[PDB]
This record gives sequence, structure tokens and C-alpha cells, in this order.
Amino acid sequence: KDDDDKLDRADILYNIRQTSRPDVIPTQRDRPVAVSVSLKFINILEVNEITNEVDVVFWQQTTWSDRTLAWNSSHSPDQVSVPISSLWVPDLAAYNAISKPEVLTPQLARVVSDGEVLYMPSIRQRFSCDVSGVDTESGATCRIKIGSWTHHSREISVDPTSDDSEYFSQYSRFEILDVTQKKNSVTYSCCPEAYEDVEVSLNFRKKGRSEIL
Amino acid sequence: DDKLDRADILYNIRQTSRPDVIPTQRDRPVAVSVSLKFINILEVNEITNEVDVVFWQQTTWSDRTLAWNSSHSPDQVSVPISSLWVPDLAAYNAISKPEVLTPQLARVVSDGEVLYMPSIRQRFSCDVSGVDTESGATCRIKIGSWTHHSREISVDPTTENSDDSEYFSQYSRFEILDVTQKKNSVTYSCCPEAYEDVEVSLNFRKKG
Amino acid sequence: KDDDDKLDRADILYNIRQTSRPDVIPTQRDRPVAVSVSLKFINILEVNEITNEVDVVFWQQTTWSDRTLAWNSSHSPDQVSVPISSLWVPDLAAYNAISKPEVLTPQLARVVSDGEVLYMPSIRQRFSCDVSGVDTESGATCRIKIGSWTHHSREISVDPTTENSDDSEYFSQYSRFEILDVTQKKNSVTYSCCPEAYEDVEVSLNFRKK
Amino acid sequence: YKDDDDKLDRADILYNIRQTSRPDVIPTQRDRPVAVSVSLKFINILEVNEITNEVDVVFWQQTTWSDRTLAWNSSHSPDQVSVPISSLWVPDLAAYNAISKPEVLTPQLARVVSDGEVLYMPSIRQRFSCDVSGVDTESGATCRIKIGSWTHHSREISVDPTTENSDDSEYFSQYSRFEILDVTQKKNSVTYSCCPEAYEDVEVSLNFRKKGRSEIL
Amino acid sequence: DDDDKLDRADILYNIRQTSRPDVIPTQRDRPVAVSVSLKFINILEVNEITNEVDVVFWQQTTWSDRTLAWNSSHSPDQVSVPISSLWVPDLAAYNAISKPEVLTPQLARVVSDGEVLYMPSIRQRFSCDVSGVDTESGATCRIKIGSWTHHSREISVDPTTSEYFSQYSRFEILDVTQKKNSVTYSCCPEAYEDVEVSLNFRKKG
Ligand SMILES: C(=C1/CCCN=C1c1cccnc1)/c1cc[nH]c1
Ligand SMILES: C(=C1/CCCN=C1c1cccnc1)/c1cc[nH]c1
Ligand SMILES: C(=C1/CCCN=C1c1cccnc1)/c1cc[nH]c1
Ligand SMILES: C(=C1/CCCN=C1c1cccnc1)/c1cc[nH]c1
Ligand SMILES: C(=C1/CCCN=C1c1cccnc1)/c1cc[nH]c1
Repeated sequence: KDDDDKLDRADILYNIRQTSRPDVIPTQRDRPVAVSVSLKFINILEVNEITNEVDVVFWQQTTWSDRTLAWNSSHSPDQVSVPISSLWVPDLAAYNAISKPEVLTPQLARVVSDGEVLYMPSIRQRFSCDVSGVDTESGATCRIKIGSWTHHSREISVDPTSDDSEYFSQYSRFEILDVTQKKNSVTYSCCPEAYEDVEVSLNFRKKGRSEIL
Repeated sequence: DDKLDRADILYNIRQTSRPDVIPTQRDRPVAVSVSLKFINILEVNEITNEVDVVFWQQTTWSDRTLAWNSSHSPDQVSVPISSLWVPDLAAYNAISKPEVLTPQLARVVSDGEVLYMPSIRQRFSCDVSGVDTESGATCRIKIGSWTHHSREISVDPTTENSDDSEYFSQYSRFEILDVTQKKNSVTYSCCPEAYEDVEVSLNFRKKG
Repeated sequence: KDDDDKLDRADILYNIRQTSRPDVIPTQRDRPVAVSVSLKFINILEVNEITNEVDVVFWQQTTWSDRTLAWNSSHSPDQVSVPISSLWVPDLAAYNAISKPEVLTPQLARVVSDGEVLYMPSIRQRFSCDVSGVDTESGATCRIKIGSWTHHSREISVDPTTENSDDSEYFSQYSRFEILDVTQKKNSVTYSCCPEAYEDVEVSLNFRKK
Repeated sequence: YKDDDDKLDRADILYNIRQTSRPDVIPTQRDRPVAVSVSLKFINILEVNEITNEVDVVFWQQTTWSDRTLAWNSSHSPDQVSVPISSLWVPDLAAYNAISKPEVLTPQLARVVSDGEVLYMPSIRQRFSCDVSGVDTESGATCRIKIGSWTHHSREISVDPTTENSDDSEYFSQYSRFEILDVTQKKNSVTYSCCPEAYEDVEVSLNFRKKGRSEIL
Repeated sequence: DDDDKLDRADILYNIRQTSRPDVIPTQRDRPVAVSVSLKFINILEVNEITNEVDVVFWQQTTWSDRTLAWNSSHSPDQVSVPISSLWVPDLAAYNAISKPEVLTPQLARVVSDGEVLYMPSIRQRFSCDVSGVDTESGATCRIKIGSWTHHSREISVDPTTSEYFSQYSRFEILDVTQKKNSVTYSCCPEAYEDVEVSLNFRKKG
């Protein structure tokens, strides 16, 4: 009932900008920042079986908490939209991306009165992954690994939260069999740091395939 | 055309404008009217079900806090959109960034109405089958606020049906049979919020 | 003889930045701002007769006046270069452009002591226009329509030049195409919905494949 | 390590770095050149054009140097923080044979270590003019990439390799059309007969080949 | 003294206090003398159908601004400076058909005597006669570089009075000339001083 009180929203934005530290990780209770990531695939635009590359569009549902941003919403809006330039956002990258992430949507996040932040850009991006079997019944399984680029596991944990039937375009030349998203840890022989990431396994295949029976 | 009046109006708008806060008046959602006027259909890819199009995105809404008495001053001024709140519209089936081809200025009217109408080039995933037939193809584009649900913003059409004869290029390979624009509400199973959108059905065919 | 007086130039630039209102149309008295636009074609890069599209490069000579910027040049520079971010510039758009105007050149304008402003970017841009006849002796005639995007005729008037040429001084000798004629006609656009009229110049590019 | 998640500590370190940092001045200590270490970890080879002698590749550019004025005592505070590169001096590296801008695929953050070490490792997609002859043979092609400071000569910046040899097995995509045989990185000093200054660069030699070189037809 | 950091910071501070990035550094009420020399690095994406060519070149650009000079008897002789802190000539390739792609860090060198050197590596496309590219006589590209907005009374742009070209280009250079040229248009009285660069090349073989 108080959502549409403009002055209240303006004051909330003011409060957020006073407290927000866009360049500092919001670690609370001496624990790493728990970042949840879930990709909702919207389309598969191009796949190349020779080069093992895919071109896809997905909604990157990204959530985390910063309780320093919280406010009492007993008589004020429960949520507001905030430009991400005013907020800290996780420095996520896909390890096997071969193009820049192209953000297709307005760069606004939602901040909830309990301090939860939700940012969900629609991203088009190209990846190097296993496209073998895309023209078969069992299809291909393209794996995409996403994690913090510069923050190791003691600082940020990136965690997962389907056939994406609610999201995936019915007009794609491909169809999604299954999308699994699992916790994964990465370490390199040179160095002690581990990186937490989510491994997204996209199992898909070409629609209306012609087979030899 | 009184320059000092215009400068003062712009000053006033910038003193009052809150570019990041939705202009909810009373305790109601912001009513955003959107109407796409198609100008060109550049490419139609039957292999991939994709279209590349150019359209004017006629967008209007009110912010009465911007209003002024224009009895003896200009009725409207042009304002850079960076000085204004503008709705965070996005097309759900866009597969490229909206490319704005025109100067990023809005008109503000002395009654507080704002008109923003970018020319946009953008690619979409949609049903392209039938494009070379009498019935044509019907490509549906859903547009709405990306982050504001129905209690905060309503996105509504103006003209429900039009052949865009005043807008669409006579030199295109294609012709417009009908552009239908209707209110549409989207909810996802995961969450309670609804998003109020305009569903734009672009029915077009290859000229022959 | 005072053009290269550096302190003079710095002071002129200072004065312009004190006076200039980059977001307000420089209307003088009770009249629209008169804007002249002349396209000088450098090249025609690609033409598609099936889709009726062209890819061109041109110098967009744009002139207007803001008398509030004028100064007494009797013992100072006649002109200076000014970043366009410091100036009001006409919000011109090509109504049949199908790509963003790509500016190839430094974004500087000239301001003359009498208040004339000249901005002439080199632009690469694609258009939807009539390419029919490009392979004939008479060639194709592609019309490019340019006017203010948000200012109607009471606020900005776009006045065509009286020039008639094949742009021999500008156009690449090595283009696959040849320009037969480039002309401009004043035109006014109105839509049935609304009373406002928008002034434009229609630039007619008559060209053919060599 | 126990203090890594102390948020106020991190904010204060960032403030300190921003008070001390001179983003446009080389961090010369004593009167010695800034020692810049560079190591390219190749991830993908996207395109190899045998007609034109061009390659399009993705690599992680591991770049390290020291600015001891940024150091702090981390006995009871975070050992490292992430910092936007706009707040830091970064070496003005360029590849002499690049034919496209470096496209940075990742967030533009560096790590600053409490001893003053800085680590910046962007993933970069870039195109190069190099020798691709032999890519379809057993011995492969060897594409050499020369990287150095664009405007600082050897008295001001030295650009040196880290690891001499590797097949990048931990980094290179197993799904590429190509496979890496060896990546060698050597110091190289370049002077032009016109002028006296020398530029101290790294020559990166990427020896790679197409998989499945024996085809039917 | 070159690697004295505080000295370098102070020089940068001094340059920024005196630099007027938007005002031409005309001295003695004479035009700014800008010297330009292109070093060709590569010839790429040559299209014989469309008569277009990509070139990569280092654009060696020098001029002086004596107000930037300092006494370097006990301090650095030279420093690197972001070009945003300096006036730089507004050079353009008048005839180019693509945006210049600057491939290198946008830093200039400032010498203690006030000399400035800026040398971007640039990739850019041009309209050229490519018809003879596979013949002994070859193809020709003409590139005209000058100030975009400053005429000859304000800026003079003159040519400076195998080490660089890629050994892996498909093409080889037959000749390069870089000549003083003054460009005037029938419509208007101003002349623009430019360097006319003629690049003659052919496919190897
Ligand atoms: C660096 C990694 C691995 C995980 C991805 N990000 C980073 C990173 C770390 C720090 C700064 N920038 C990027 C690395 C892996 C081996 N040696 C260095
Ligand atoms: C999010 C949606 C759906 C409507 C489009 N915008 C949003 C959105 C909402 C909030 C922030 N950014 C985008 C969503 C989440 C689960 N399911 C859909
Ligand atoms: C708007 C037009 C037509 C001329 C082009 N610019 C505008 C415009 C006007 C105002 C703001 N932004 C663009 C329009 C509206 C209905 N019919 C045409
Ligand atoms: C310039 C060189 C050497 C190659 C690398 N960088 C530079 C450089 C030097 C200074 C500023 N910007 C670039 C040069 C000049 C004549 N010959 C070579
Ligand atoms: C203008 C030229 C020719 C040389 C290139 N720059 C300019 C210029 C001059 C002023 C501002 N912006 C560009 C010109 C040529 C014929 N009529 C006008």
C-alpha cells in the first residue's frame, strides 16, 4: 500500500546511496558473500559443431544480501529499483566465454527492505563448449562455468539455487532437454586460492531432427 | 521561442526531476503508453526465425511535478533524457541491444506530460513462417518495464490496430498487413509479481 | 593577423563557455533557429537493389547562428575551434537512416566572431531509399530526409542549400559508383495525429554503377 | 587470512590505496625501471586464416608489478583487496603485431597485495598478424606475439617473462579445433635505427596445430 | 634522474597546471607546426570488388608547446602523459571510409624542451584503386591527413624530414611518398595544410 509513495522511494534511494559501498565486497559476520546465480536460457541462436562454439541468450538471475542496505518497511515501500552503478555487484565472469557479455536490458537491480539485492540482466554471449551430439536424440551438453573473477572462495561463494520451459523461446531452432546447475570449485597448480563457481550444464538438441532409422 | 523562458523551464525541470525514482502520482502505478511505429524491416531470417527491424517507440507518461504555468511562456521544451526519469522498457524476445538511432531528447509539456520517441534498430527471435504468403508472418514482440511490476508501472497501448501507412518505408521488400498492440500481463510460476506489458503483433509479408 | 594570439583564443573559449547554453535552442527574438545542412558525399560503399539500402560516407556541413556568442574581433581572432560538448547543436536526424550515424572525425565545431557556428562531421551511415535504376544510364535517386528530431517548425527551420553538383571535390575517384547529381529541396512533414510540422531537407542523391 | 572478510578493513585499505595511488605516474622505486612481468595463458584459438596470416585468440594476460607505496601491514587485516584499474597505475602494454583492439572480456579489477604487489589478469580477445604456416602439420605453426610498453623505454619499464615454457594444459580449452604444443616467452630488446631508446619487450611464441590433420580428402 | 618518481609526479602536475587542452599552442603569433610521418605496419582486408583496403600504421606526430618546458638539469628528461591532459592536433584522414581504430595506449611523450610526441597505431579503411593489385605495377592508396578544423593560418601539417612493415602481410610495398599538400575547396577561402601519403603496393609473388 506504500509502494507508490514517491517521496518514500526517493528517501529509500537516498538512504541506499548513503550506505552503499559499490567497490567493497559486502562481507557480513566474517563470512564470504554468498552469491546465488541461476541462468534462465531464453534462446540458442547459433551453434557450430566444427568449432565447438555456441551463441546464447539467458537471464542471469543474481542475488545476494547486504543488510547494511535494509530499512524498516512497516510504512514504506518494500522494494525499489536502483541503478547498479550505485551498488556493489559481484564481479562474475564465464571462464569459457569467447565474446563480451552483451547486456540487453536496463542496468537496474531491485533492492528489498531486508537487504536482498536482485540483479537479472538479459545477456547474449558466445562460449567455447562441447557441441558434439547436437543433432542426436540425446543432444549436446554445453557446460558454462561462472564465478567471481577476482575474489577467491574465502571472499565470495558463487552458488546455484529444469528444462526452462517457462523461459525458452518456442521459436528457437533448438530445444532444451535439461539444465543442471551445480557447485564447483576451481584451483590452479600455481596458487593456493580456490574459486567457487557454478557449473551450468545445458543439454540441448536441434529441433525436428532427421535420422536414419 | 523566448530563450530565457526556455532556459528557466529547463532549470525548473532539473531542480524538480528525480531521474532514478518512478513518478508515481497519488498512490497509483505510473501509466506508460507505448506504441511502436514500424519504419523498416531490414532482414528476415527464415533459417533462424529472426527479424531485424527499425521502429519509432512512441512513449508517453505524466509527471505532474514537472508542470508549469504556460500562460505567457513556452508550451513545451526539449530535455536530454539524462535529466529525466524514463521507463526502463525492454523487449522480452530481443536478441540484440536496442540501438538508438536518434538524439536522446524528450519533450516535456507544461502540463507535465513527457514524450520520448527514439528510433530503435533491434533484432528479435519470433515466428517468421508465412512471410512469403498472403497471410504473412506474424512476429510477436512483448515490451514492458524490466524491473517494475504492475503495482509500480502499467505499460499500455494507444492504437490497437494500424497498417503504419504514415510511417513504414515504401522501399522495403516487405509490407505491413497489420500491427496489433494489446495489453498483456505476465506472471512467472516462481513469484507473485505480475508485469504489465504491451504485446506487439507485427503481421507482414514480402511484397509480390 | 590576431588569429594566433593564444591568450586571446583562450579568453574567447572562456567567454563562449560562460555564455553558451548547450541544452537550450538559441532562438533570437521571436524566430525559429535557422539551420543549414549540406551533405558532401565522400563515398558510396555498398548498394543493394533488392533490399533498397545504401551505405555511404559524407561530410555533413551544418551551420546556424547564436548571436550571444559573438564578440568584437577588431583586435582578436576571427574564429576558434570549440568542442561540441560546450555548444548547443541541432538535434538533426535522418528520418530514413537504418544505422547509427558513425562519426569519423574530431568532434569540434568552429565558432565565428559574428556568432555563426559550423559543425561538419564526416559520417558513415546506412539508409533505406530507392536504389531502383542504379544499373541504368539515368541511375538511381536515393533521397535522404534530414530534420530536427524534437523541434517543430516554430522552433527550428531547416533550410536547403541552392547548390547543385556531383561532389567532384569530395567524392572518391575509386568508388564503384558515380554521382550524377546531388540536390536539396525544403520539405515539411506533418502527421495526421498532430498539429506540429517538422521541417526537413530532402537530399536527392542521383548516382549509378560505373 | 582470518581478517579477509573484515569489511571496514577492506574499505579502509581501498581508501588508503586511493589516497596514495598516482594512476598516471610510473611507480619507479629507487632509481630503477618498473619490472613488469607478463605471462599469456592461452584459452581459445577462435580463427586461423591461412590466406591472410591472421589469428583470433583469447588469452588471460597475467600482469604483475610492484608499487611498494601501496603496501600495508596485514598482520591483522586483509592480505589482498580487489581494486578498479582506474584507481591504479597500470603498464601501457601493447602488442606490436596486434591488428585489433584488445577486447577485455572480464571485470576490470586488479588485486593489490599487502606487500605492494599488483596483479591484473584480464581475459582478452584479440587478433594478430603472425606466421600461421604449418598449422595443419605435425610440427604446427608458431605465431609470435611481441608485447611491450608503448611509451616507456627500457630505463623506465622492463617487460619480462615469468615462465619460459608450457603447453597451457591447465588453461587451454579441450574443445578447441586446435591444440597447443608449446608456449615460450622470451625477453626481447628492440631498438630502431632512427633513435637511441630501447624498448624491453616479451616475445610470446605460440606453437599450435589443428586437431585431426589427416582427413578423407 | 629519470626514475625519480616524485620528480615525475611534479612534472605531470606542472604540465597539467599550464596545459590548455582545448587551445592551440600558437607561439609568437605563428601557426602550430605539426610534423607527421606514417610508418606502415600492414595492409589487410584488400577487396578488389569494392576497391577498399585496410591499413595499419603508426602515426608519428610531433609539435612543440614551449609553455610545457622545464629545467631538467636535475630531473627527468621526458615523461608520459595521457593525451586528455594535453592539447593534441585534431588530425583526421579526410578521405577515410571507417572510424580510425586506435590500437595503442593513448599516451604522449612530453620532452623537457616542450616537444610532444604522440604516435598511435591506427587501423583504418580507405577507398583505393585495387584493380592492379595482382600486377607488377600494383595498387595505390592515397591518404590525406590534416587538421579537421584548423586552417593553414592556425596549423601547418608537414611531413617529417622495412623496419616496421609486417613480414607476414599478403602484400609488399613498392613505394611510399609523404608530401606537403595544401587543400582548398572552390566554395571557401580557407586552405588546409595536409600530408598526402601515397601508398603503392602489390600482392607478393
Ligand atoms: C587467476 C585467476 C584464476 C581464476 C580466474 N580469475 C583469476 C584472477 C585472479 C586474480 C585477478 N584476476 C583474475 C589465476 C589463475 C592462475 N593464476 C592466476
Ligand atoms: C524477473 C523478471 C521477469 C520479468 C522481466 N524482468 C524481471 C526482473 C525482475 C527484477 C529485476 N530484473 C528483472 C524474474 C525472476 C524470476 N522470474 C522472472
Ligand atoms: C513524433 C515525431 C515526428 C517527427 C520526428 N520526430 C518526432 C518526435 C516528436 C517529439 C519527440 N521525439 C520525436 C511523432 C509523434 C506522432 N507522430 C510523429
Ligand atoms: C616510437 C616507438 C617505438 C615503438 C613503440 N612505441 C614507440 C613510441 C614512443 C613514444 C610514444 N609513443 C610510442 C617510435 C618513434 C620512431 N620510431 C619508433
Ligand atoms: C570543411 C573542411 C574541409 C577540410 C576538412 N575539414 C573541414 C572543416 C572545416 C571546419 C569545420 N569542420 C571541418 C569544408 C570544406 C568545404 N566546405 C567546408
